[PDB]
Amino acid sequence: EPADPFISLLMDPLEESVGKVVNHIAQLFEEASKNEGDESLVLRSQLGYQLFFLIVRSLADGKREVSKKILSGIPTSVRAEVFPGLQRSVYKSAVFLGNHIIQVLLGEDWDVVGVAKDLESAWKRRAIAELIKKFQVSILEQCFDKPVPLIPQSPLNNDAVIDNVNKALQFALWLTEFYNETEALGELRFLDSTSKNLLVDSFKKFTHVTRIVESLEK
Amino acid sequence: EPADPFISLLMDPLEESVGKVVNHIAQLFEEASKNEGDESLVLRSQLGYQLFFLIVRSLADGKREVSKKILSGIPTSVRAEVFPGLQRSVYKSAVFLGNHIIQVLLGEDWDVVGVAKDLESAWKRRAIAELIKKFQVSILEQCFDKPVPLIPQSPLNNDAVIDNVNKALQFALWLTEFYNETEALGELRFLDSTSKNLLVDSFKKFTHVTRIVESLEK
Repeated sequence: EPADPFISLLMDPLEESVGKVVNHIAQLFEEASKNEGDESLVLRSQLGYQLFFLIVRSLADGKREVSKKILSGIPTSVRAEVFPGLQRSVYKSAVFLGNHIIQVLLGEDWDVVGVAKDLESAWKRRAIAELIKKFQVSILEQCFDKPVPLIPQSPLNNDAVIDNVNKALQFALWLTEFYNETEALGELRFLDSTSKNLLVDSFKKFTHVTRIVESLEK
Repeated sequence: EPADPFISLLMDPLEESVGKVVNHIAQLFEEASKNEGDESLVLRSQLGYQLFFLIVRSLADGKREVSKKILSGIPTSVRAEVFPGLQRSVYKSAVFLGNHIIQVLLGEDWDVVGVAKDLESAWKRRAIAELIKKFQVSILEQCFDKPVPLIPQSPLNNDAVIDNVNKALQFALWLTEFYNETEALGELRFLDSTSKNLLVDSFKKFTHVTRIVESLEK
């Protein structure tokens, strides 16, 4: 049920609604940059995290190409701050990897999309990790002062959804930061249920697979 | 024993040597930015991480004010990328907190230095966390293609030192990201030895203390 602009636009996601929200956040960001310098920048932090909230939202509802459309609707000046440095270059792989892991937890070829080649680079790895991190704390913290469901029309299951997505992004971070060591294995104690079998089933159809199947048995 | 410029400058730290190294990294970064655009930026990633390596080095040898001097010897254009957004504003608190935890693990008033007020802000928290993260993976990854000791004149104990400092920064990250919950407690399984008692002894002299002493007993 609508009443305000932004809150009504924050409901169901499509190219239209999502695009509107993005542009209109980019406005706050824009005139922030046009006037109040560093203070404005401090605002731009939270604003960017709202953008990341939109991205994660696009990841959870199975709308990955929309997550890719997020980057297009953002001014380059804004993009320079929100995705600083190498982050803007590996954004595609971050979105792809995140979407893959998230959808796996919920229940394309990596070399073709260019994810593997990005994982070969340690710096691109770290950038991807930064982005996935941002994805995580974008739904962890209160981007909006008014609580808005990560998935529209699912208010009661909001904390469940958020916890799940968070754990998914956590395992993605594990993948990036540990691209079967003992120390690496100690960081898998976070898992709850169903996840391991989902890894098995997903990587069965898809040498990352090898490394993970090796890690699990240890 | 010296032979090259950079490698010889990468030895013992003082205002002179450290300053030289910083300026000279800032040169590579500079002419990178002056020509090869995005590729240059990709270089600027690793370069910035070398800068962070210098910062961590300044944290480990008990030279915190030098870590603060790092920021001064860096061009603003470079600073915009290396410390993007709110990171440049909370850099002081990141350096301070990191130094505190590191020196505690090895064996000033927080409200006065402004750390507590920064921890009150979730976005400043996240920024600090990003910086500490960068500190961690700056010593985790090979910033220089030639291995250079984190602490000069300590080559054999290099991996020991690195592991220790890494764990310190890890606990700092725990402090930032969990500013006595069950889920929060599960993230304390990383501890090895001596650390808990160091927390006790350090916070005994120093309501963060309260929250930690509460967490430990649970």
